[PDB]
Amino acid sequence: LVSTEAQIQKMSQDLQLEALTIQSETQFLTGINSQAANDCFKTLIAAMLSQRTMSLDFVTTNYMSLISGMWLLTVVPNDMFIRESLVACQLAIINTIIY
Amino acid sequence: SNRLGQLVDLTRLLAYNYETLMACITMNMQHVQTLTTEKLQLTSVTSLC
Amino acid sequence: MLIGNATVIPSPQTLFHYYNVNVNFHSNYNERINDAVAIITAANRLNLY
Amino acid sequence: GKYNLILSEYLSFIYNSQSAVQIPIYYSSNSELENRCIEFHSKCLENSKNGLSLKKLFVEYSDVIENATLLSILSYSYDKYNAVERKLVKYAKGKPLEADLTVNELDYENNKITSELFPTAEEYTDLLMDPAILTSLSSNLNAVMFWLEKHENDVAEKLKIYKRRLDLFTIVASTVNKYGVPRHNAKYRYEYEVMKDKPYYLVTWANSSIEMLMSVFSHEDYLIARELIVLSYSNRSTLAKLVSSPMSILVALVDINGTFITNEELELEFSNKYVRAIVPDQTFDELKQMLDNMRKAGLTDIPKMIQDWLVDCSIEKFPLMAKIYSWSFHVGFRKQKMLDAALDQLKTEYTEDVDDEMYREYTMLIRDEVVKMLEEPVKHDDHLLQDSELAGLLSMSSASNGESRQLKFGRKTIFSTKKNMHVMDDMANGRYTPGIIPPVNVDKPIPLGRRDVPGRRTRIIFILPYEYFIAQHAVVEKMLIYAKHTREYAEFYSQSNQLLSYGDVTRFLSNNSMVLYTDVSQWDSSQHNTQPFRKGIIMGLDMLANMTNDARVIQTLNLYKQTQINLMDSYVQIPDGNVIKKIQYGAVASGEKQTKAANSIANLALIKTVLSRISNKYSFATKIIRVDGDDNYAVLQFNTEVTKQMVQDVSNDVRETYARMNTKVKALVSTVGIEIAKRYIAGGKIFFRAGINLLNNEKKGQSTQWDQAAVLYSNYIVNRLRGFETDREFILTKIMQMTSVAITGSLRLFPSERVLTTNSTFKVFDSEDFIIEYGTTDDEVYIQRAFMSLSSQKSGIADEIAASSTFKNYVSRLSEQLLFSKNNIVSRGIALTEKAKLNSYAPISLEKRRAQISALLTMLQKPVTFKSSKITINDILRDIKPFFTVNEAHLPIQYQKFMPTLPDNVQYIIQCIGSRTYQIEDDGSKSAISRLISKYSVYKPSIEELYKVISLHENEIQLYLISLGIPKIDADTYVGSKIYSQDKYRILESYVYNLLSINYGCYQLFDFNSPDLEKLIRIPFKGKIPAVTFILHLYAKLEVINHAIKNGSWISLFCNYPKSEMIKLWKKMWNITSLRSPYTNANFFQ
Amino acid sequence: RNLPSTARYIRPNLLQDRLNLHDNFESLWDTITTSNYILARSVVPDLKE
Repeated sequence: LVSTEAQIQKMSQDLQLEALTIQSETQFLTGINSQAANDCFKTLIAAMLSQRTMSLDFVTTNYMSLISGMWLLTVVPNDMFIRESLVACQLAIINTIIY
Repeated sequence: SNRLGQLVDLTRLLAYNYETLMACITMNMQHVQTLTTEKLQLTSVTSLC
Repeated sequence: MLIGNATVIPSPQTLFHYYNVNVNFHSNYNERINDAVAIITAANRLNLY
Repeated sequence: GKYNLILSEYLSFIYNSQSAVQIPIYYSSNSELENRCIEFHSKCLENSKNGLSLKKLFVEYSDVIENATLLSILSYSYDKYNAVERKLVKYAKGKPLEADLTVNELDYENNKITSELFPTAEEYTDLLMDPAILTSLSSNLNAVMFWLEKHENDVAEKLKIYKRRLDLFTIVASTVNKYGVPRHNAKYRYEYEVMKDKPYYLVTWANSSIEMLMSVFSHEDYLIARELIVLSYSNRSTLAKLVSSPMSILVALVDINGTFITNEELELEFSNKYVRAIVPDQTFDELKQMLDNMRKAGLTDIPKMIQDWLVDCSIEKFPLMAKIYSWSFHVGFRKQKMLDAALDQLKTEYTEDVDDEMYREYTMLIRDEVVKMLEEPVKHDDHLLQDSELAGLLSMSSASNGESRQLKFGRKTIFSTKKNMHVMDDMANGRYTPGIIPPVNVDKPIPLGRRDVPGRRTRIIFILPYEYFIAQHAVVEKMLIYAKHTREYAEFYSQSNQLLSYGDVTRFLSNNSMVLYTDVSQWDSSQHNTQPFRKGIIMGLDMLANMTNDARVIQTLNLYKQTQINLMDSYVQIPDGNVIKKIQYGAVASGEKQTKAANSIANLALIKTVLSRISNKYSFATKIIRVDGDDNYAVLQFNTEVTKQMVQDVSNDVRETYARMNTKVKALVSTVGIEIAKRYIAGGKIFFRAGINLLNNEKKGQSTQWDQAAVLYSNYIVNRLRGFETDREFILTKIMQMTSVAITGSLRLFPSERVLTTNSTFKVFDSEDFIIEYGTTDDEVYIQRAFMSLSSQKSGIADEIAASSTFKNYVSRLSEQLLFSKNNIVSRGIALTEKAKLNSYAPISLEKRRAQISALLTMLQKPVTFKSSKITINDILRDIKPFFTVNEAHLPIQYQKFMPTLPDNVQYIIQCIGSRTYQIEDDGSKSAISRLISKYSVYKPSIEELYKVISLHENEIQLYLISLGIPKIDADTYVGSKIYSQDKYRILESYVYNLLSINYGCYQLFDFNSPDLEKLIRIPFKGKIPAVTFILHLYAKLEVINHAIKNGSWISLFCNYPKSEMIKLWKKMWNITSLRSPYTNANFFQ
Repeated sequence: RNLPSTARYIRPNLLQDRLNLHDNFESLWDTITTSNYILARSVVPDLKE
């Protein structure tokens, strides 16, 4: 995998979330680590094989999570996701990014 | 936008492993909305992508 | 004079808390009304003077 | 006017003899009456010097006895040795106490006999139980016994107190009379020859037990005291750590109904928010195990009080816990050995199984933080970085205590620990070499100091050379400047004089949020403060060096870098008897200019790194992070409502994700509460720790018998505000016995209330607690004018040191390193300024202060002085007072309680006016005259000195500022701008505030900008004389507040002050001659 | 979570005031309105900034 500290560097310094402060919102980056990427890599495959319905759980402030969720919805089907969380993700994407 | 080829690669790899493990199944793999539901933190997806 | 660039939205959990509180008060109110009305009507229909 | 009666009764009780005679001395501001006082004096001395009865004359001169003001009382009584036992035999008919050697882990931490531990005196040491205080056990016993005697006939609740304290003192005195009293020497030390046949830890136990039993007012207090006094006689290493441990959990059990919030350093905005307490189940098992250990040690009643409270977990019965939390720290210090106390820290478990994904991110975040701190000044070429050497060289006085070294200033030898003096020494002998940073290795390991605090572990302190300070100074000051406005640094985020003392937790507490709080005080030997911590800073410095073009700055950066290189390998001198150990310790501790901000950085990065791993299993939004030294807390909010299981799993995940970095922790997660070193919260209410031992200190300072009495009264005030209340009469007895002075073997003097309670450098206490007193009278004015004439004194040691050759060389080098060609016009100013910072060296301060005390005593003896017109504060108040008029008012209750542990009168004030919301300069730092000094230096100059400087011509202001390191062009510009006329008022505001303890004690807790206090203060406006209206409103506020404190009721005021007096006072404004002692302040936040 | 059709739930009685306590029961309405006031204070957000 990519060394995390590199991505932390460029993500942190171009997003510039610290300058975005409300004024206590310590907007440092959150989980980019390893042992989550492969956790997802296992979760997705095992759920599609098992046909185990899986839900989404996010925070709308982290618009990067949603920018990645659109990839998820692109490649992984939609009938795998419970409709409520699917709708929530799509709706956050639209009301925040698209429209 | 600038993770383009890497995400192409990821998608191909994921689909490959999915099909090669599908082949090792014997019971009809049927689709239902179950009672309870695996969680998925999108931060893991951002970590992967 | 002390205000600026600071929006505050009530969290959904505060809303749900306030709504369930009001629901429970209202339900208690109606239920106990029905109790009292039942005993009053019953006393009047059993001639308890 | 009652203190003196207790003095008289104490004297009558202690001496009791026919030969014991008692001799008052008086004074009066009226000439004729003064000559009558002189007469009375004379006749009194004669009669005493002729064995005649004194009680007869007291009637003839009744006028002097009624209207004149007392100073002091003499006492003629011979040795009469061993009277302590001759009193004490009666209070000791109970059974003495038996130790139990199988309680403490070690052998010498048991309360066994000295000869069983130190057969030879050559290996004896009183340092493991040294009280380190200039007050005797016999003093304490006399005071306790006198209290018991005067309260020997009351029949009320007072008697319920007396029986209890009598039983406690019986428990103590039975143990003492079994062997006897140790006798103090002249130095208040205890030699081998008295302790040779007695238990080693009897003295500390005695003092602490006396202090506790003098602080018993209720049944539960009696239980606590009886349960600690009898167990603190044997256990002396595992007691305060025990009872003080469950508290961290109890705060996580109290439901909030009503809250306080913070915005900016003292702002508040309460909330009627209700929040429950979602505590998991396993922490109850933890608490149960803790109480089981508590019972296993031999504690019965105090588990019961902690057990019966859990049925309700109410906050009204909760102050008991807080009371208990303070009863643990009044048992004493665990003054064990340097070695075994270090080995609490010097145990290491370093492993090649931790992540690298974690340490690399950690290092990088430290690197980035360093660069964020230093990017702007390194780039814009700030003066303080270029001339970092000279900056540190001026600010050496604000440094740590280097290792003792033998100096010589001409024809003496000195063993100073002050690093400025080291620099002065090394300049002469060619040894001054700031570019060559010394190593710290096998060839030259580091000494140690021990930072102690009861109920906790002993921390260690580096004692370095004087190059490290000089290197680190400027960069760390710029780092601090960055941290003044950064939210996440709770040791520094303020508006240039305050700290976040009320905490900033309660903003985002809710049913959906939780908070993880964590103690980080053991993380000094840890594997994450070694190599990665240092290398991150080195990397940041490399980046910054490539981010500048000037050379002085790059040199400074390379020196700070090399300092980090050398601290990466660091050995530690630690004795053990005769031989000396030196241990590999490549890690972090205090004793450095860097430790504080850098630990804050590293802990911040650490928590940012860990907190991105819970995200692998939870969705949360980090709302706030705070780090202050020995604790840190992060609040975090969820997409849903909180449960017990999420708390449990979050805590376990935090613990294990710290373990992945090889980092021990007691992870603590909650929803409403925290506990940290300096404060703690339960139910939306801030409490504090009242753990200040009075009769026992940590180490031995340098102040006199006198000043320790002021320190003891200040600590009494603090602990009282905190909750821990001692009987004030005991404190007054200690003050008189500590201000008592021996003029001969049998003559002894005892000052009075009107000497100790008067605003000067000799103030000790107040006649009514929580209230400074001023003077409307002739007499207080008279003695204050008199004492100001005497405060100014000399120190021959300083005079002879400043007249040697090394001092001259140091001044010359300062000059030519700063400016030249005014060798007799400014250079003398800089020498005169260096004199101001030699006084930090303790023997100089002792010479000067003992001289002041001697000058005081040689006018307590003889008659009094008129002092020649020198204006002071009471001169002003004398003139302001006769145009007031009081009337009874009635304010309502509309402000909320959020510090329950206060006395009810202070709370009534808080419950009627507000709590403070701003903070005005106590040090006059924001003044535009001070923002030059805070730009080119750190030096304080006291507001007395600035208040004088502004009163002078526009010429010597320039010399005085240039003498403080400032250049000439900016000083000239300050005089040309005419900002000092714009700055007289700020300086005077701060001066008057410092004089009257408005930012020191109870008055720090009060809102004087209130609308509620103001409507009582009906002073009409005149205009164009700001000083007068300022002081008038201030003095009227103080009147109202003091009337409130002492009587509860409220009053209004009114001053239609005539313009004539406005103008007559306007000129007396900037000619005040007054001064107040540093030792008298009582900061509620320590 | 998806909930089955095996599940059940009870509905509260939220029928409005049958008593008209805002018609000449002012001492009771004072208490009711005070209760709702103080409850509402507990859910208005604090002005964070």
